[PDB]
Amino acid sequence: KNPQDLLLEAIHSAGYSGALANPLLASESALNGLNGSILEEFVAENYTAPR
Amino acid sequence: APPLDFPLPGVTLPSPLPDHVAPGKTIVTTLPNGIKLASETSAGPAASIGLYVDCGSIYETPLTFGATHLLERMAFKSTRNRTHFRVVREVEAIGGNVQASASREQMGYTFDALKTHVPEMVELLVDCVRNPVFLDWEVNEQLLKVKAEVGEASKNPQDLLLEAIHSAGYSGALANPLLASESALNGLNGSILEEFVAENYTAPRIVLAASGVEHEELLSIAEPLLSDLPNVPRPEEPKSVYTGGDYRCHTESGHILNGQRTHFALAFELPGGWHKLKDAMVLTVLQMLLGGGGSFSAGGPGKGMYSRLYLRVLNEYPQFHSISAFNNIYNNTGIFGIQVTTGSDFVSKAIDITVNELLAVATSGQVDQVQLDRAKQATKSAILMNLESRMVVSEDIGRQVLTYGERKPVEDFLKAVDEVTLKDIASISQKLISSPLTMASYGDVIYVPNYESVSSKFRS
Amino acid sequence: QSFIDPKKNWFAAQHMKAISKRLRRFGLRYDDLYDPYYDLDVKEALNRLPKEVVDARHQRLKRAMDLSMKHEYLPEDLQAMQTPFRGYLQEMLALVKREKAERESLGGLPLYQRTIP
Amino acid sequence: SPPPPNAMVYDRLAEAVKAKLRQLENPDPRFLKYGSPRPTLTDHTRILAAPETRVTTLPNGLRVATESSLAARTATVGVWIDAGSRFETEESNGTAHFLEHMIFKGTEKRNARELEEEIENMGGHLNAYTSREQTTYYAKVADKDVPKALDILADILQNSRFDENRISRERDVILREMEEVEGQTEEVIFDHLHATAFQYTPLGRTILGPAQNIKTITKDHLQNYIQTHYTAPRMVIAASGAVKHEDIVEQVKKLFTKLSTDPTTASQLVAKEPAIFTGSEVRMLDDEIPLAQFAVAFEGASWKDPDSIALMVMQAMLGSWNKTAGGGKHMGSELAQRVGINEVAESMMAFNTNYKDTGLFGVYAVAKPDCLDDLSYAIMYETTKLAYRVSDDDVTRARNQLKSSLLLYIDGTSPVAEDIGRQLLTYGRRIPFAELFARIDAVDASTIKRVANRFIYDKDIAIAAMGPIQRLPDYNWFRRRTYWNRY
Amino acid sequence: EIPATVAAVKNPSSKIVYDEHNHERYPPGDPSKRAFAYFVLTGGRFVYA
Amino acid sequence: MRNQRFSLLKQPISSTLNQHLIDYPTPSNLSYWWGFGSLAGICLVIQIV
Ligand SMILES: [Zn+2]
Repeated sequence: KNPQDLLLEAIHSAGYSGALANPLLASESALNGLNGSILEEFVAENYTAPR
Repeated sequence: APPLDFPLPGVTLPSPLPDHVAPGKTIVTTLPNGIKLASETSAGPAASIGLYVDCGSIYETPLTFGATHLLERMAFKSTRNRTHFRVVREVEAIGGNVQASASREQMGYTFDALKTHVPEMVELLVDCVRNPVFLDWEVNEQLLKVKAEVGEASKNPQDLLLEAIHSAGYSGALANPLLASESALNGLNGSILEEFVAENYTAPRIVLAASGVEHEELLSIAEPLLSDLPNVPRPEEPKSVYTGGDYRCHTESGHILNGQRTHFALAFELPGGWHKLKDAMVLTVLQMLLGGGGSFSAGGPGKGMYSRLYLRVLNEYPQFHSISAFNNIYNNTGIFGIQVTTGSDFVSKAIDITVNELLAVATSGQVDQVQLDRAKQATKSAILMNLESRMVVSEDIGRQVLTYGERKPVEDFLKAVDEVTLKDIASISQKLISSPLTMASYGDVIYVPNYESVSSKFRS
Repeated sequence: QSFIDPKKNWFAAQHMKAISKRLRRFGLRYDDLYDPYYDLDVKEALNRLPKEVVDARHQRLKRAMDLSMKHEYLPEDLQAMQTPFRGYLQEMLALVKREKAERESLGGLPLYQRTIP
Repeated sequence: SPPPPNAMVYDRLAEAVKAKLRQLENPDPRFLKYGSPRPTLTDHTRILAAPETRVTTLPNGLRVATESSLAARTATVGVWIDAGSRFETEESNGTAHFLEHMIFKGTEKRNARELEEEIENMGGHLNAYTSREQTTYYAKVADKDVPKALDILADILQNSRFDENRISRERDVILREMEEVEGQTEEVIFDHLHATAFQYTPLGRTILGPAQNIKTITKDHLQNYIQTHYTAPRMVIAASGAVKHEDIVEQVKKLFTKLSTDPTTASQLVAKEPAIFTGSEVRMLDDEIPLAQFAVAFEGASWKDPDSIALMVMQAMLGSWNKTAGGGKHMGSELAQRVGINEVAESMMAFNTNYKDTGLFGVYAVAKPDCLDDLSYAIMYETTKLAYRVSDDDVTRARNQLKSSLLLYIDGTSPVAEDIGRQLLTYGRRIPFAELFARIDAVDASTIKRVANRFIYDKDIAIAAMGPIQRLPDYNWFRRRTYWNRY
Repeated sequence: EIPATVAAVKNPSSKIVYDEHNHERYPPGDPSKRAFAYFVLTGGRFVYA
Repeated sequence: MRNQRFSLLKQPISSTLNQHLIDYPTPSNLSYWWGFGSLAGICLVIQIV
């Protein structure tokens, strides 16, 4: 129901290869491998004092 | 009554048939309105009657999309003379079987029972096709089952792909979809089906074909019931052109995590399909020559364990799980290709391992003459063993008097497989790759190449 | 038979305008008096009818239950626009009953049964 | 000032329903001349002619049967053996299935690659299947390769070698064949049903065997199985198609010369270890599975029992309904009308299995977990009614359907030859089509009630169930409803 | 280590053992005691009448 | 509901008796000390009659 962020994400995956093609709002299967320990060590690695 | 190892006393036994019963020849009769009755006798106790119509999924303008997948579900139902309760009870009273199917160019309605019940079998088949009323409470309960099967079609990824190598690839009629989507099921009702049939089911497009019935019996029954359909001019046949095309759909969002894997395929084109007779039999030989399979099927000596795509792909690349050729011949155009599943981490070179094999047969010396003789023996027997059934026999008289106006004897099919040489395998497969590459994919689409990365590896 | 036709009989052409007079004041048709709770076959004849025809029946029935709570009638402008005896139900109900007499002479379980209270 | 009957949308949508119904009122009497919804019983004698089946018994005991059709261009020829999973000893329980997969791999004259190439160069096929009492090896060829096809079947049945490099590579084909038939759930229900109905008998074991037996089986065992069981009185050579009887007999008289000579028949092995039915149940509850599957079974008849034909007519009365079927709510069978009208299942099927001494008769169903009470009432109500109240149109329709389904199935050269070979092993003869039709229409409404009182009325049952089955009734509920305390 | 309920759906053995603390079983190959079970339940339904 | 009938004990005229006196779910390990409550309702009917 928002066909200008449907498209703006689709001008981003088709168009890049590596990091900038990672999707922002994710699909149904990657919501099934996520729990409270994935978030817990993603933050302990990426939330550091020089950032 | 005695136990079944001892014969029963008081029963009459018919006198048996000789050891050599002479086969019958197909008799074709054209009525003044344009309908064609075709009959052929047999040596079993059973008959098989079918009715075949020229209409299909290519006669669908944008107001009547999906209106032949629904005519297959509305097939043997209420008519002007019988309710749906009386049709079901009349077929079960004689122990018959009834069936229908729909194609992109052909509709077909069949019946089979014992040979005693031939006048019953004919007048129920003609009434259910010539006089259907379409009542809204019967159409609406069939639409609700088609709507609950378009809810999931994602469990057959070889008709998902085979439909996607047809829309991407054509422009006009042959790109009309067979099994339709959710929005064209909302504009369909009992009056769309009613005038789609009154326009497209005419006397010059109908053929009645029987197997195991004498020709003078089929004219005492079916002639006083079909002779008064009007003679109308046939329409102009719908046109399309073979363009190229790419298609891809990264799969539905729950199918992965060591799950979807990959399904891709390639395709080509070759201008005539059945009115250029000589060229189509070369490609059926080339299908059994290439062959291949899924290879974890455990049959026996048999299908494809000594084909090119078997002992040169899956016998040394274990990451493949399926590779096979496919042909979809129609009436003027045609399609030949190759369907592959592989792994997601083993994908782009599997396009490579695929394409060369299509390049290997384009070469004039890579194929043996001991490989050509195997594919020409395995093709003449597959035609001959399949024609033993009475149902394949009646289906052959139907779909050959809709394409040629006559039935070709099977001696002319075995004569022209003999002639194929090692250079017809090379020339027609060099006229195959002179056309643009149709590609389709499903599953993990991210790791695959793109159109011009592959299409310039052939010619153009 | 011969004692119910109003264009031959005189006492049936006065029984006809007595029910016609009494239906117009509530704005009802004669087929609105058929209850799907009385006869289970009337419930089936209404499911085979188009949605726009059944919706006009539910709105004539609500207008009339409102006039009898208030103890009044339709105003005589609206009473000249009323058509009782214009039917929508009798032909579909005869078809459902004809299909049930065929399923019983030939064997076969009934399609819907009444609950035992 | 009433509105005209085209002015309002609801008034002119109602004149179009009356015009759709006026074309259902004038039937054409020339389209109603031959068909009738009432079942009658008719005579099929004029069309029942067939070629002759010729049986010839060799002096070693081997039987050769043929049905010749000399206008064809193909043929089917094979060997039928009277041996299977029942004749093993639980330390050799997977042997007859392992020997099936290790017989296209041996042969001192032709190795695995040469044998596989001779068949494909001709354009032929070569199949095999095992059961609990019967084994088959057969080939489909063209009519000029019949002497080459019969040359291969005699050499792989007599001169096969089983080497250790081939044995151990088949132990990982079968151990992965087990894993895929653990997820079909119709072969899993019917395999737990046999293990609980025929417990402590040889008929209760499975065909593939336990997984510990498969990694132990060595050539020793494969060779005593092929010298105890594959003997000349227990073997039938059957051919059909473009073959001649006197030319096949002289080929088998010089090709089959070296098979074993033990004088033990199959009947001496069934009689010293018979099969006994037990009423019992198995229930496997999981609740993470979305659909539930179960089967309930009575004991049935053997092969040569005269009541076997009446248990096939009765199976056609219970019937079959599926959710994709075109019959819908209008089927002949009254169990299929109960399931179909109320939507209390996904699919329903009645079965009937015969064996040398026993059998099984019952119903298999698939349904949603909140429908299991009204489905189990309808199944038990209509099976028990066969012992009380049988209509005459029910049996005429179920006799017309069994006559037609047994003959519409014999279509081609390979259905003919498996009809000859399987019937010589179970009846000792091939029953002609006119006697078989004469035994079917000797089953009237009084015959139905007498066989129903012998097999169904007040008898034990066996149940096997799987899935979300907490709402399926228990054994005392089922056992009580095998009789009617009301008549 | 396989779960015990998983290793029982994968092995349909035909040697079933029941619980024999309250009831002992008739050995397999005996007729059913259905006729005896009816005649004990009649001589008490005599009494309630 | 269903579209046609079934067991007559699941009809509205006998639902309150079915779901509370026949099909009512009970713990399977109840002893004979759970029997004195219906015995006291018989003693009350004897005193009234
Ligand atoms: Zn196997």
